[PDB]
Amino acid sequence: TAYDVILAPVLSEKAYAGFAEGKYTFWVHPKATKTEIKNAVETAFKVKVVKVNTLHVRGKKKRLGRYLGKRPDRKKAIVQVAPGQKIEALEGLI
Amino acid sequence: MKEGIHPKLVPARIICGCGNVIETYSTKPEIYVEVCSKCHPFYTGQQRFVDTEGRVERFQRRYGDSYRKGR
Amino acid sequence: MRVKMHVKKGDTVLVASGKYKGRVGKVKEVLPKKYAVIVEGVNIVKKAVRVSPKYPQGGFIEKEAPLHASKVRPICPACGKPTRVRKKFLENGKKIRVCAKCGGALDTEE
Amino acid sequence: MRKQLEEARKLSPVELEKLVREKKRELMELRFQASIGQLSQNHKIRDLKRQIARLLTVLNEKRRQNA
RNA sequence: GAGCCGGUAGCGGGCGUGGAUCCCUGGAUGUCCGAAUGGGGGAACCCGGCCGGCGGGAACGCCGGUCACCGCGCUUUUGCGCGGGGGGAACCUGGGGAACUGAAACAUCUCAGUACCCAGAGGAGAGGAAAGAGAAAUCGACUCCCUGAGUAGCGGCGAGCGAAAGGGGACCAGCCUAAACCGUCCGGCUUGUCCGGGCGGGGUCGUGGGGCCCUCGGACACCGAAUCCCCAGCCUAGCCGAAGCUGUUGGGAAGCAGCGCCAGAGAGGGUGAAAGCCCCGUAGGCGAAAGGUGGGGGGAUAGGUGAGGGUACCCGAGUACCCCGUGGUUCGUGGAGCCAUGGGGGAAUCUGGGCGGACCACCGCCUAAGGCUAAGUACUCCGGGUGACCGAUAGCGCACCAGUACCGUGAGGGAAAGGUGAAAAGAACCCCGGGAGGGGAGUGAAAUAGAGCCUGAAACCGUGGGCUUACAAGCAGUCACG
RNA sequence: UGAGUAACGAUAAAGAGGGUGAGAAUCCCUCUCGCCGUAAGCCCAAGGGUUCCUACGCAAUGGUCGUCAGCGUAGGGUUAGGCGGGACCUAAGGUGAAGCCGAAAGGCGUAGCCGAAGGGCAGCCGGUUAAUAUUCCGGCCCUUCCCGCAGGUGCGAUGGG
Repeated sequence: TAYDVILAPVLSEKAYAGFAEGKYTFWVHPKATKTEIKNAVETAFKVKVVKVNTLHVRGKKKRLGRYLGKRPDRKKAIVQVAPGQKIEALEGLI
Repeated sequence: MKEGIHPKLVPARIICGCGNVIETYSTKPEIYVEVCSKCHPFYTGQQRFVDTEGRVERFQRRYGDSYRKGR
Repeated sequence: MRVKMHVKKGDTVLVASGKYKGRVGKVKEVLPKKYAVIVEGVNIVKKAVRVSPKYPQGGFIEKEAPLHASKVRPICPACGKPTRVRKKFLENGKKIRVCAKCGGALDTEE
Repeated sequence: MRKQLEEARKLSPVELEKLVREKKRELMELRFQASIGQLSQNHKIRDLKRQIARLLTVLNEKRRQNA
């Protein structure tokens, strides 16, 4: 209920450059909305976010020996940090 | 029911066999019709303590506004 | 052939077998019966994978399809389950009783 | 465990929320170890999902049975 | 009752008799779309007003709650309070309503008030206490089953269509109102005493009330949901449930054999092949709950009901009745009723009026223009039992990730496809090969039961064997013979 | 069966050397050759929706071949105050208080509301990725909004122009 938690981190070859300069990449709840990505980030971590970018994306093709379905609708979200400071766990991990 | 009356309520069906007769004088009538037909009423009205209408129908208008003038 | 069965894991003689010899039930299954009972190894033959120590052919896989490994071995040999009462204040205990009346209770034994 | 239900009964409102909101952040933990810890963590995501549902439930009850 | 984390196994981790999962009722959240309804819209998306809530203030974004329209009484000022709103396999009622065909053509006719369209209600619907039936001074709400009777009958009297009473039979109740009389109550108009609105009685169930005056009277009849209360039945979670073992051939028995036992329980299904006594919360029989349903029972509340006379009279429905125009009933203008009505004229209060008699005299039967109603019967979406019913090109279009694939702008059409074995023990390991694929090796009672895998048929295709064939005739063949 | 016959989807034609691989006229490099060139080139829209891309793979599908592929398995992939579209507008048509209708369902219609490749409103050049750009990065460049501060105004509806 109306919780702060709506996200889950991306592991693109892209994303790691963003970590090289603090442009992070969370998957999010596919109905988040810029500003809420902001406050969800500030609250769930503590930084001053500047710019949030969002990015719908979706699977298709996927088969199961005989039958045919699709990977669930999905919503990527770039985000940044202003000083260049903070969130480090994410870049240290990988 | 928008071609009914209001003090009463009226909209009937019909067939209309035409054709001859000459029964009680000679042979017997011709007939030849299966044609369904409308057969219907009317509109008009008056005034409240100022401001009205009515719609109603014919005989039940002589009766009609009799009644409603009778308030 | 539903929630309904028999054995806890217990001690069990077989009948329809080609073995008939018996000892304790080690695993059972509800919906399938099959309940393996430390008897009748076979093979599968395991590949050559490192999950295996590398050498092939396992010696042991187990399913006694019958729900006819005749139940329970009290002092009397084979016997069917019956019922219970309660005796002891607030109980259940649908104990083995036919001929011999061993519990199957988890006290000193199973 | 029924413990959980004890203290869940015991708190009255927004206290219970600072609780549950924390425990959700512990979900953010476990979801970010999607990459690695995974193991003993399995029970963590599942137990946490569950019992957070519990605290929400009892919160729903107190919200009802008060006003 | 103690194993579990659905179909589904594997990676993996964990939780259980200090009652897990599963099951049953309830409670909770319940995204968005849909009657959709805060407004828009190309359904699943958009855009907001309003009080509130967090985040960096506001901005901007969320989080919660409210905002549709109509009729209903309302508060005739406050939309406050009610209700509708839609959706259903079949059944029903009403509003509409057809042709092919049938008549050996074809309109009258029939197919046919059918199919179908739409409105409406429900678990049933309508129907329903007589202005009847019709011949007996008889019947007595209605519906449903039988028979009446394929008769009475209607018809280009051609096709064909086709009752009703009457008798058995099921289930079996009747009620509430306008009678304007008064009271009284408001409220009107206008004043007094006419009207509008309530309450009593009366507000008739069989033909009667009111007013008047005398005798009444001082309870069993219980709801047409009365109202409640349990046995209240089901929802599943129901539960016990009786009785046998050895040998024996075989991969296996529960066969065969030696005995022996239960039976208010020898129905059936399962387990390597053929069990009453192994299993089968399975029959026999019994046994079940705090919660969600109502008859049979019982009370009760019991709303409510209930004379005898006399007297002039006062009052039951405003449109009946006649006429032209049609429909129903067996009726198609027929001597034609009757009920229903679209116009047109327009009445009376039981010394009244409708009906059998087209009409009239007589004789009866009834008492209209307000309304409501259990049961008997019809149908299956959902359930359970039964098959001289299929048993996979049969059965439903579908025995299994079909109203899907797929075809179609679209409404719509609409398929294939089941079965390895007792258990996988679905094949390690070697050899050849790019791997596929095979040969051994293996498990199996059998792999010629090995993965489109039981049985495996014909067409068809091939390999080897036997006779036969290059100067020939004829689809086929057949008889004679060498 | 016709039949291993017709056909292989334009008469813009290729040839070689090297590599990859078990196998390559077909795939990848190299050098020759030829056709298009106002199109067979580069963009935007409608449309299709996942390939695109990368690493794997070659049973099937590519009317042949394939060690390749716009095919299979898995993995990664599109970022906007100013680009378009909705929080702005209206045309036709639609829908719709009022109202009129209609055996029923529904028909029509004012005001109003919806409706666009028309109106209007604020960016252009460069860089970088295996795969996105005027969005990410740099460079300059502007808009509407909220709050504070100043100076000033009779401000003021979207009603008349």
